[PDB]
Amino acid sequence: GDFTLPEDFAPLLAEEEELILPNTKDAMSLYHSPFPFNRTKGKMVRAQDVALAKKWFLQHPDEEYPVKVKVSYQKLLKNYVL
Amino acid sequence: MKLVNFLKKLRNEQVTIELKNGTTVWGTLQSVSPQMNAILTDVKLTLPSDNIASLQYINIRGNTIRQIILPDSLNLDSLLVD
Amino acid sequence: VSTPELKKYMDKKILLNINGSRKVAGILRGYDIFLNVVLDDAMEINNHQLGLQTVIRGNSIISLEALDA
Amino acid sequence: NGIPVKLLNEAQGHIVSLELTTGATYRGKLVESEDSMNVQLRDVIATEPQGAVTHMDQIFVRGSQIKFIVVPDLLKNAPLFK
Amino acid sequence: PVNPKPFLKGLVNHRVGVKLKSTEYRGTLVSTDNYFNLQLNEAEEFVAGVSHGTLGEIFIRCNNVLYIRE
Amino acid sequence: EHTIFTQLKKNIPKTRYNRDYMLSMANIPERIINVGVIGPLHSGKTSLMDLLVIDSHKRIPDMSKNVELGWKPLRYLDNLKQEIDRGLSIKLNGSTLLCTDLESKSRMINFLDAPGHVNFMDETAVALAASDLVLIVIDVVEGVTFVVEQLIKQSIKNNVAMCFVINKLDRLILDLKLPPMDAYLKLNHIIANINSFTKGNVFSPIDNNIIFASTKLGFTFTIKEFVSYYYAHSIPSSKIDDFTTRLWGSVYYHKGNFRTKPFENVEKYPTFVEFILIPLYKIFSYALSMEKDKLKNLLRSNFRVNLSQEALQYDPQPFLKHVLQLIFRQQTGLVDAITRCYQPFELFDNKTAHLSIPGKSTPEGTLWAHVLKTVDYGGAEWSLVRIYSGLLKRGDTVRILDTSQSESREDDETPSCEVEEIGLLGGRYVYPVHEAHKGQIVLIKGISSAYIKSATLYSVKSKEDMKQLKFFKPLDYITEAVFKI
Amino acid sequence: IQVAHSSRLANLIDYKLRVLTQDGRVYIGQLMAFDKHMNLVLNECIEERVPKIKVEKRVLGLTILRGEQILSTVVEDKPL
Amino acid sequence: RAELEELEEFEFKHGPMSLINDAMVTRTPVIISLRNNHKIIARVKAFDRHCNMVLENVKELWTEKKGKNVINRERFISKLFLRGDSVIVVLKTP
Amino acid sequence: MVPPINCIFNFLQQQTPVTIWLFEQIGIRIKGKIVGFDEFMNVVIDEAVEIPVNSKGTPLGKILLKGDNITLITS
RNA sequence: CAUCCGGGUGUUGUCUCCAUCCAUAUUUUUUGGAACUUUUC
Ligand SMILES: Nc1nc2c(ncn2[C@@H]2O[C@H](COP(=O)(O)OP(=O)(O)OP(=O)(O)O)[C@@H](O)[C@H]2O)c(=O)[nH]1
Ligand SMILES: [Mg+2]
Repeated sequence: GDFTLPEDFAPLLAEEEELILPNTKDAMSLYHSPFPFNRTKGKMVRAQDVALAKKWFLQHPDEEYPVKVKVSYQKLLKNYVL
Repeated sequence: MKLVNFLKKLRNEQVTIELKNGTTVWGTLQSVSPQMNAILTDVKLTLPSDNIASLQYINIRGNTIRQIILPDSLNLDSLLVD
Repeated sequence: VSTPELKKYMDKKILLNINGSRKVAGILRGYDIFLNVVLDDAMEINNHQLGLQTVIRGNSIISLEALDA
Repeated sequence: NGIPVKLLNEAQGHIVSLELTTGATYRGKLVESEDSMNVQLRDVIATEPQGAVTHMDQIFVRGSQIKFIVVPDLLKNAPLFK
Repeated sequence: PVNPKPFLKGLVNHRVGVKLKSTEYRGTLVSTDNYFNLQLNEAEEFVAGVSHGTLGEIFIRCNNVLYIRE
Repeated sequence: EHTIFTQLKKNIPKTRYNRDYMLSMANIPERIINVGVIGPLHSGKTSLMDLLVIDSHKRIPDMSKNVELGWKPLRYLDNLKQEIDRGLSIKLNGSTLLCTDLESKSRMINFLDAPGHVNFMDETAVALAASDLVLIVIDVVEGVTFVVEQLIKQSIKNNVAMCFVINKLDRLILDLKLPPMDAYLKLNHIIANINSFTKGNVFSPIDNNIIFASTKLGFTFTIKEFVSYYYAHSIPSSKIDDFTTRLWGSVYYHKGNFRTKPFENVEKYPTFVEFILIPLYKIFSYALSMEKDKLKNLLRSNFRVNLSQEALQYDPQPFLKHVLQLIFRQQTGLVDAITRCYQPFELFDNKTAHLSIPGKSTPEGTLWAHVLKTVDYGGAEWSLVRIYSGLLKRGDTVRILDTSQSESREDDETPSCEVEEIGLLGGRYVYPVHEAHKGQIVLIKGISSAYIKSATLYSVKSKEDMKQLKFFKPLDYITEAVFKI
Repeated sequence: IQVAHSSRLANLIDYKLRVLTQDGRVYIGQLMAFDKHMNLVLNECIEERVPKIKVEKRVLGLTILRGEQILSTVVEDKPL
Repeated sequence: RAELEELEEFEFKHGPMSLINDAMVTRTPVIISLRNNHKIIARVKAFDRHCNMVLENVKELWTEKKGKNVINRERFISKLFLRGDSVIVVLKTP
Repeated sequence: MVPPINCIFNFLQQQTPVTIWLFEQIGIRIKGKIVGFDEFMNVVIDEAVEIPVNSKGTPLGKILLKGDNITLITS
């Protein structure tokens, strides 16, 4: 209208066209994760020090499970707390 | 077009310089700014009927310098080429 | 570029100390980025007023010392 | 931008001294300064070039007609330069 | 309605006189520009209203000018 | 056990700006300013003061290598054990530091970080009564809920300048994933929504009343700043004031020209999106999915930024925080948008009137200062104060009046106590000072036993003037306690 | 008096400087900071003037000096 | 920049900076009046916006004179640069 | 506020007795009527009159006085 | 209060694989309002 800027003036990253990359969906998936996964770098841990079954009994007992396993969740949580 | 360019091209020249206050200044132009600020070396200040005062380094301002007296031998046409 | 902040001095009588060891007085009415002054008229410093309102050029001003606080 | 300008700005508040082209020194609290050294000052004394002094309230000065400005030596310390 | 630049333009190929920062001048105007530098023919140098010399073809620098007159 | 607080003279962090030079600013009353920081739960207040601090101080002993690149935010101003484990902020804590505005002049600032939980509004009332202006910190996701309304009504009620911060922008894209346009629409809805409740003013990113920031990734900017780092090259200087005002607000950009036209021609996005949010999403998404090589080229070829070989390897989050902090420099946009949004003339008189009897000021040698709250720091206890007039000195016998007594208003009028020690509140430490000047909030030791809650502090030269001074009203606590034990 | 063989003013920052101005005064002091328009910050500035006889002397301190009035600058001594 | 330069050149050709250009082209002897009372009779070599000049065959005219006195002095110089603020009025004697 | 340009315009519209002072020149003044306006302080002023200042009257025609050497205006 | 399966960093030694910053002149800076003459000391 009243004034103009010198042409060739463009947003500073406008040279690179696409703001979504084939991986970036997955990157944004990782950026929220529980632990060894978010970091993407780290140090080796002794084989018996990776607890695969801990995260299962820290969570709620769910529903359909008969009393026999709910008792087991309580047991394991007790050992953990101690 | 520009005399500034010409001035710049004139390097390492032992020259006299004349100011708006008439001071005669014998020195080697080591450099000059885009705005005619002369930077001399091996400098010798004399007035226009009194004694002389010599100095190693003088940066004189562009507004002051009335007339730079050029060297004896100088190819002017060549200098004037872009 | 920036405006001379003379909004404090607006509508007050000022001693415009001007070029060549001269003076002017008068109440401040306006100004611009070059520091030109528009003022409702007063005397040249014994004393004698000329004009109803006056405009002083920017370059000419040494100082504009406030008469009123 | 000019570092002297910056320094001047910083000196705001402080008691600066200030001579003009006329040679009329002032000394006062620096109220406001601009890019062009358009200084305002408070509680300001005003020496005549000949000798005599005069107290005055809120002087404005236009940098064009300013010669040199003395700032307090505390500003030497920090933190404008680096 | 009459601004200065257009007046100046109009006054090309006509007599003019110039005062300086002082000595009066008198000559026919050849041409002018935005900066108000002058080029005159039949220049006569009025040293405070005394035609000292007639130079002829001259070019006046703008910043030394005071006023233009017929 | 009780708190976590550093007691030695030699372990106080080293303040790259030379503390001595700061204390000099105290002589100039116009120079120093009091900003409080208030906003609802988890708006990021304390972790913002973290950004400011660890920007200012050179080496902090409280940084673990962890929180330095941190997955877990370093919270400097937290300071209480109970507030560490509780995860919340409870007792308000400030800091004092000088920082350069965008014009490079440095000014001294007192932050008072208030708690954000709506049961603790009692201690936001203090932050209002003290601070000269308030940063109201807002979650972009949560928007402005009713408590924010009450924060802006209390701000505008006490005659205290305001500046808003829109925090937690990472939670916008990195979670909600809004398309570049839709985010901007959301900002228009918020900024549009906050002006509705500010009757006498209209905020706007171009007026520099609003600062876009994300603390967890540690970047704060104002469109003026960001333009000053980057777009200031491409366009000549006399255009800049122009260009910025053409940035926000529905104008588009086609080729070399700003055209408010509907969006006609071909490609359509608003200018703010075109020059800011789009390159920002580019910053994130490239800072994650790009390879370190081509990215390493982009950051030189655009932002004039270089990367060390250590920085090339971290993780998505730490490397992200590093890149952003490395682009957007130490926070001068905040310091500025605070600086010029505060006018002492229109406000200071109004507030000093609101907190006391309203009358022309008895300026003089005599010391008038407002005692707010008895704050606990690690050693013993302290009294917090703001000096409206006078100069305190270590060892003065001063009159201290309960605010409960100020409704009453010769011998018998005198409680008096010495001033034993004067500190500057630094958060995890407390910095000793010989004397305090007008307009800085400081700490006295030895007043504690003269009052409860607020109190007034004055030492007067003449019997005649003592009749003429004014006293502070009992301080207003927003919530009234309903819950009884 | 001795001094290095510099190219520009900027490269010789913090050197003790003689300075001449249009009025005829001589400011002496260390150049703290330069300008686009040759304004000079001087660390420990002394104005030295000559009345129409012998050198009159005034110690100023930290001085911002405007380039309009500056004529020419000379090196008085080395750093420190 | 180039365009601007061209425009400037055109202006010079047209307006009051034409005469000087012509003189330069011809390289005739010309006289210049100056702020400090110096009549510079010299051969022009260079020319610009500011009216700075490179000069050959230079012959200045002034008067070193402390009153009452009357002396008329002039010196030859081979090559000499000149600044434009000095220039009052240039003239061409045919 | 009343800007200087605006004032000048007003003066031009009016055609009133204007008395100009010269920059760095005490002894002389000008007295006429403003005809022109420029981006700078320069104007054309027909029916001008040169005045020697009181420490009479002198003949003068139509003139443009250059903007740089102006000081005072009044109209 | 200890034992036990593990761990980080630092220094040294040893071993293995390889190599000898704008671009431009019309009020705030750099296109100057400078100079000449005279008295006192
Ligand atoms: N996504 C995102 N989360 C943030 C950001 N800043 C803070 N948070 C999270 O929000 C919570 C609040 O941050 P804090 O500053 O520590 O909390 P606070 O501001 O002190 O809240 P109060 O104690 O009420 O003052 C923290 O647990 C952070 O993890 C941010 O910039 N982006
Ligand atoms: Mg908190």
